[PDB]
Amino acid sequence: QDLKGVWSELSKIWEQIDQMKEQPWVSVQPRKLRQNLDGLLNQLKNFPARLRQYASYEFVQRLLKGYLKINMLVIELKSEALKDRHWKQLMKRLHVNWVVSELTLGQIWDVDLQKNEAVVKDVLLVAQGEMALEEFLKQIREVWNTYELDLVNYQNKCRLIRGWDDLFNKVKEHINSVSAMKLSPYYKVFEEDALSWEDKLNRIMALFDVWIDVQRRWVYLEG
Amino acid sequence: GTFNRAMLRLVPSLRTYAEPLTAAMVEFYTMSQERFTQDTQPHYIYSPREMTRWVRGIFEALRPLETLPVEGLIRIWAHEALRLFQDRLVEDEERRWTDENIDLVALKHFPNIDKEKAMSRPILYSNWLSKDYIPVDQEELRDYVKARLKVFYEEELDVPLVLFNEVLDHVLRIDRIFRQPQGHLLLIGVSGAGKTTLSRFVAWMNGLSVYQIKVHRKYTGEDFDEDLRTVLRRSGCKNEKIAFIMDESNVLDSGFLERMNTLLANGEVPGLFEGDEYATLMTQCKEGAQKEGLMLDSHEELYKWFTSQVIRNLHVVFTMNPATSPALFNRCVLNWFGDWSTEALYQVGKEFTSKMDLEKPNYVVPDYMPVVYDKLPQPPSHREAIVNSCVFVHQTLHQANARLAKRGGRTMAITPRHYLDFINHYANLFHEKRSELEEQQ
Amino acid sequence: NQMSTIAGDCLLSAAFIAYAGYFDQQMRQNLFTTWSHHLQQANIQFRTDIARTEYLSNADERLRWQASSLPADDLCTENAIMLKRFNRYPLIIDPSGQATEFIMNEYKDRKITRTSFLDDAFRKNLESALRFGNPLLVQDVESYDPVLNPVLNREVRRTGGRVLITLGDQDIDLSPSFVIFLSTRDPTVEFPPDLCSRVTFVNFTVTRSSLQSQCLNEVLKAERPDVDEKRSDLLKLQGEFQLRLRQLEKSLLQALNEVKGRILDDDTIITTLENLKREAAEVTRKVEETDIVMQEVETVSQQYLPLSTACSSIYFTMESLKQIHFLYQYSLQFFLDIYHNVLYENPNLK
Amino acid sequence: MLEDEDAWMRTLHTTASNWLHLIPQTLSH
Ligand SMILES: Nc1ncnc2c1ncn2[C@@H]1O[C@H](COP(=O)(O)OP(=O)(O)NP(=O)(O)O)[C@@H](O)[C@H]1O
Ligand SMILES: [Mg+2]
Repeated sequence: QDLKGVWSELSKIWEQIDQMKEQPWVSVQPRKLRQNLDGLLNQLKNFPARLRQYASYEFVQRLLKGYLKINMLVIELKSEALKDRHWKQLMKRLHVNWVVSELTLGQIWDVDLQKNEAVVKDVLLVAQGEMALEEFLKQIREVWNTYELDLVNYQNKCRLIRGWDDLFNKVKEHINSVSAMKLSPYYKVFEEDALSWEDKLNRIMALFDVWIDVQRRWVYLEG
Repeated sequence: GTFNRAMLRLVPSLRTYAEPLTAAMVEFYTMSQERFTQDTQPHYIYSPREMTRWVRGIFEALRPLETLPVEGLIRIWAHEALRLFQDRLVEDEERRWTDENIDLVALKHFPNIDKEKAMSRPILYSNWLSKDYIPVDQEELRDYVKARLKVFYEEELDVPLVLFNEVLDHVLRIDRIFRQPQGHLLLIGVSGAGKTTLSRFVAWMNGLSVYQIKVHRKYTGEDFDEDLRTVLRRSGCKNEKIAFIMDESNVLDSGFLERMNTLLANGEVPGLFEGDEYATLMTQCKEGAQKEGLMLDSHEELYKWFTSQVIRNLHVVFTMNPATSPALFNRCVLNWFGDWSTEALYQVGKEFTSKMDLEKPNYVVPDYMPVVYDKLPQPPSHREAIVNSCVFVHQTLHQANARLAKRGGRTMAITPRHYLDFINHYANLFHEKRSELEEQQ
Repeated sequence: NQMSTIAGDCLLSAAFIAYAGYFDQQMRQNLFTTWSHHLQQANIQFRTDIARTEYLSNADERLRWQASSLPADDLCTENAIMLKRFNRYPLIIDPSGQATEFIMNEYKDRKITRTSFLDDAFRKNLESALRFGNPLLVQDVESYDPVLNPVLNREVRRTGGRVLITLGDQDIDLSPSFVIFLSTRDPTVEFPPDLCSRVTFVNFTVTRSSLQSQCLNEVLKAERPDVDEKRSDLLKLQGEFQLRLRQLEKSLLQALNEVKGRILDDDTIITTLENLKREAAEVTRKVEETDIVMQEVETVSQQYLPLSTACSSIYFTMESLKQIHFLYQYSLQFFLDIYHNVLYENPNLK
Repeated sequence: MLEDEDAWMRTLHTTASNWLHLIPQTLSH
């Protein structure tokens, strides 16, 4: 009858839900996920009003609405900031025994993201701050691995160093920024690396602090 | 008249209307140029460039359509007149004058025409809900743009947006600009109105790639030239639509603006690509022409094709507050962002205070209620009264600043950002106090 | 009843936070009175006596502020409330610098950094604040650098998995723990409507009415200590007395949890209940006598109002004296020293 | 003005109007 038909439709809806859930977390695309979630909602609306009055249909419809509600958190979770350590923080706080390689969208959907919005948001703010730190360290490594001393010929006698102001500005800026990193609330994992860079930066500064001096004197003295 | 004959060559049914239409155009243009002068507002500049933009708009609206009646041609004439003349106007009486005279000029030069069919109060055009740039009703546009705002909440910015009448009108104006040949826009208006937000929203909505200049401490003209090289290389060679958005944070340097004017006017910057850069530009232009299906070989023809692609692909969106040369005003289509009206404030309040309870079943409607929103439902509910009070609070800040200015004191501007801040504070405080009392209970 | 009242209370409080803050004390009071009159005209229920400072703060935060260098004035407490519940980064307009020192003390545990717009190293420090998530107090905002517009407007672009903000030519990774406090020491400064939209103004400037209120409060504290205590009781009755009452209620519930034999070992536990009842009666009495005490304190305040107006006029004459000669530089603290000499260590009053 | 800020506008308006009245409008070359 009508109940048997709505039971059959319900099973078909759950088939689409389960096929959606079996998608591995690595290949989950949040935009296409939203597109498909909407399409599933449209299918529900297509059902006749008499079949829409059933409690199970309403439960599925509000569940799928919840999936689209936490879809935002799905884009926010499927980010490059989350790494493995922040996924380990969710792992620990969500008291769920997930496998990262075997992680699928279904496991995250079963966990109430709407109820645990605060947990996810907190982890994501930590991820944002620490990724800011990590990308600043990446900028330091890039600039100080590709930076070359500018040499200009000096009266066909030696190639002296030009660009002292630019080099000193860069060194001072990076030293100040590493010192500020040392005051960051997220300066826990990037401690050692920062320390090492600080040391290198200091040495650089120190070296050039004498180098220019020597150069200047030598120039004057040869004149 | 020559331009209109060339344009109406597509639809033979409107050929006999080439001579009258032009006259109407000319008359209205002259009227506006007499009525609105630069002494009132510095951007009230009119030139034959506006008439060319008028002809181009009618041409773009008539090109894909196989046939039109005379009423349709008059309707698109009025639409382009509104988009080119009424949009720049600051005060309400000027807009009313322009709207009334458009009808007078149309009928005067187009007698025996069904005014109702050729002229409805919400003249509206968009191809978002169809395949051609056909007239479209207000309601389905509102629904479609609300759906697209819901989409735009997830992708890109997450802060909510309210689609009231002014926002939707400006969205349609920016869309029209983004679908015009060398259509460059100048959003001039008060701070916090939503110029950047709506420009970026429409650019995302139409698929344009937003590119913004990043000026710095002693920004060099060579850096601006390199940025232009990249932008034009993407627009012309790569056939990529770009919304070149510029704000007063970098518009204030007129040295870059006067070089921007060449691209705004002609669609190219001669001397930008030279030597090796010109050779690579020609190579990539040849590759793009072959990809599109043109075997153009000569460098001059390749540069002409590149200029055409930049014309049809690159759109510049300037954003400023009410210095700027009148040439820049005349090169860009002018749009005005006024401070949010009472209806806009009421709509923003109702949308942003919808999650609140704000519902007292025993609320009593006070006789002679102080009303600031004229179209507020009578009798009001508790939520309607709350939003009315919010609008009144914003209006009282405006009146207080006016009184302080009259007395001679120093005053600060109350932008719509203040209203958004007030509504957000109301939401936070209401939820916080309710939560505190519920846990106490 | 407080359910019935919260809608109007929160509307008024949010309007006060978002809109007031640049205006002086009388102008804020005029705005609040206009809003209250409108809400009353529309039958929107709200408490007739909205104590904004006690509605938007608790005793703990106020005591912590007083531990910092926040002067104990109504204007300063309201300004601190705005500096707490702000959605837009505030612009402080103190002419003296007490508010800046208050901000430094409040965010000392968060490693707040003080910078100036005149400093050439400003932008760099700002970048660090944007990237590493540290509070930053930028002074000399009268020379505001428009490069801060994206930061104040929170215009962020979420490319990749990194959230960016365009500062100068460089895209800085914005950190969740970033907050910036703009500041200036010039009371007579005009800002573009752009900056006015991107910041919320918090004015600490001492005007005629602010100093008049300060002097009236100090007269009441010095010469009518009973009326000052009663007025403080009115301010505390807006939630502080009920807060301590419900804290004692929680303590009584905790003591009533451990009830096994020891409830009737002496059967004299009722004492604690009596204590609560006593204080309940006390606060109930303070609720019942509220109108009478309001009338009493208003009459006593009208008694000393002319002296307060005289003090305000005297101080502003002193301040304006600098136009006669360049040596006539008299600070507000100098007038306050004169005024405390007149009040407390006055041998004529003995 | 700075001693007492609140009357000054009306007085200044009257004074400037009187000054405009006394001062001749134009001087011939
Ligand atoms: N229709 C709207 N509904 C809700 N919020 C809006 C709307 N339009 C703009 N805003 C908000 O306005 C804020 C900032 O204003 P913005 O869009 O930057 O205006 P602007 O005209 O670019 N200001 P300025 O650059 O200072 O002249 C954002 O937080 C937007 O969310
Ligand atoms: Mg902007």
